[PDB]
Order: sequence, then C-alpha cells, then structure tokens
Amino acid sequence: TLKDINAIPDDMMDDIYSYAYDFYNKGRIEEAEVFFRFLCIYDFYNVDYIMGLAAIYQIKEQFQQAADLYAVAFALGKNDYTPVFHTGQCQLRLKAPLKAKECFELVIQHSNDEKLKIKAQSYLDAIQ
Amino acid sequence: GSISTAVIDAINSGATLKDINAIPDDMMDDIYSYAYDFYNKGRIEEAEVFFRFLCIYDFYNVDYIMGLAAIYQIKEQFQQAADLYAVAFALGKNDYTPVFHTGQCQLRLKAPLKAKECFELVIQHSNDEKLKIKAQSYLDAI
Ligand SMILES: [Cl-]
Ligand SMILES: [Cl-]
Ligand SMILES: [Mg+2]
Repeated sequence: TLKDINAIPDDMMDDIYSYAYDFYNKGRIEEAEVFFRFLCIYDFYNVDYIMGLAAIYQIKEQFQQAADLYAVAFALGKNDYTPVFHTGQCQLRLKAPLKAKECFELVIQHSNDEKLKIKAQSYLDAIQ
Repeated sequence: GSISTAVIDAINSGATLKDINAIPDDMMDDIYSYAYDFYNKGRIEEAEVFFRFLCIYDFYNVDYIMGLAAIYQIKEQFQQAADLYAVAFALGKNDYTPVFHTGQCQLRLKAPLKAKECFELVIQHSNDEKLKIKAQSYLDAI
C-alpha cells in the first residue's frame, strides 16, 4: 500500500483526515466521499479511515455497502463495537430486524462503551 | 490479501462478480469442497488459492473466511489469521470458535491482554462447554 511505503507524511495524512471530517460535518458529502476514498486507498488497514467511508455510505443510504465496510472495520479493530452498532442500524434499514437485533445484542454483551450500550439498548427496546 | 480486495471493492463501488451472479451457488459449493480436498491432503498452497478465489467472489461468507484463516494460522501468519477470524465472528456472531482462535493468534503476536479478552469472551458467552475448557486452559497459562 501507499502507507507501507510512507508515500505521504503522517502529519499530512492527519490533516487530510481532519479535512475529510470537516467536509462530512458541513454536509459536503460528495467531497467527504472523495477524501475518505482517498484515505482508504492510501491505507485500507486503517480502521478510522474505513469507518469514515462506511459513514458516508450509510448517509447516502447505501446500507449494504456500509455494513460490509463496518464488518471489515470491526474485524481490524477487534474490540470496538461501534461498527457493530452502525451495522445494526443498516440492517434495520435493510428490513432485516433479526440481524439488527443480533448486532445490538452483541454490543450490549461485549462492549465496555457505556454510552454506545445505551444507544444499542434504545434500538433493542424499539424492535418488535 | 482477501481484506484489501474487500476494501478496494467497497471503495470502487462498481459491479462485482457477485452482483452479477457470475458463479452459481452449486458451483461455489463444488469449489469449496475441492478447496477442502486440497487442504485435507496437505496441499495447502492450492487450498489457499482456492479459498482466496472463494473470498474474492464472496468475501462475506463465514465458511470461506474460516477456511482461509485456518491456513494462515497453520502457516504462522498470525496477524492475517486473527483479522480473518474477527471477520468470521462478525459475520457469524453466535459462534465463539473464531474468537478462541483469535485468542491463540494474539498470544503468538505477543498481545496477552488482547488474548485474555478473547478467551474471557468465550468463557462468558459461549455455550460450547469443550471450547470453554480450552479457553480456560489458555487463561490459566496467561
Ligand atoms: Cl432478519
Ligand atoms: Cl488483506
Ligand atoms: Mg454460560
């Protein structure tokens, strides 16, 4: 990868990541998408870069595309259940409530992030 | 590897072979069986190609991912194995076998606290009593 060869300096990469989120926070989604795609080309193995791109797909209602990337993000992180939470949201939008339930249940059972667990439980409470 | 392919596919967001149903389910089953035929006979290099082929076609298949992860673990490519085991768990969230194997990989990667976390999860959440015994044996050694 480009990261493996140190093709752009670390501080420049940080800046691009911040600009990507600046675009995202301002609702400049097309530009944010370009920037997160750029970041994920540069380092496919970076969980936060992958999470930024998955968030763009989720915003654009490309819920399967987002869920796929979230699954990769979880795997690379190991112990961050934030991607699993967002996968749950995607599964609800895909009309797969039992898959969604499974995601939120995993957050509740495995995560030590108390605020994330509250959010997961709020979704579980709503699922019929 | 199989993860970079999945990510490149997601980035490019174009038509994949899966999107067009380029290989039918029964053909994929046959290739999977041939992959394991190679594996069972110790032809690991050919098995690896076949599981890589399967994971290019349909990366989000627990059984395909598990086959490939096992090969990397045998080859002492422990980071690669751990990553794929974590994918396997994510896709099949009720089977703690991949979490157990991730624990093993983490110990070999000199990450005992990550390993401990994996084996603890097995103990707390798995209903596989024999797997729990194995997980506890590793916890006792940490
Ligand atoms: Cl469902
Ligand atoms: Cl890879
Ligand atoms: Mg129990």
